[PDB]
Amino acid sequence: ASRSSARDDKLTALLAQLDSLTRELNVVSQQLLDLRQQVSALK
Amino acid sequence: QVVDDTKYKDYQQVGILHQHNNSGFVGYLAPTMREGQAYPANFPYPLIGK
Repeated sequence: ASRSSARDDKLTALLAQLDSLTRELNVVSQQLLDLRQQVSALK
Repeated sequence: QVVDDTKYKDYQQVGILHQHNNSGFVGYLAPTMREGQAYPANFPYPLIGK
């Protein structure tokens, strides 16, 4: 009877991960700007 | 014009319960009477002025 539900499970799996796999990036854009302020602008 | 997600160094984000601005003479979050003291604000980040 089940014929279409298998594709939706990997759809949600690579949406929750696709994002998480984006929180990793979300907090690197600020992480790299934090390290350069210091040395790039002083003295 | 509101603060973006990526730019500022020390600043990151302000919530709803984490507010500081006319939250001494105003209630909790219900229309309840006074429950707090006078303190400087945090949520509305300014660019207008000095």
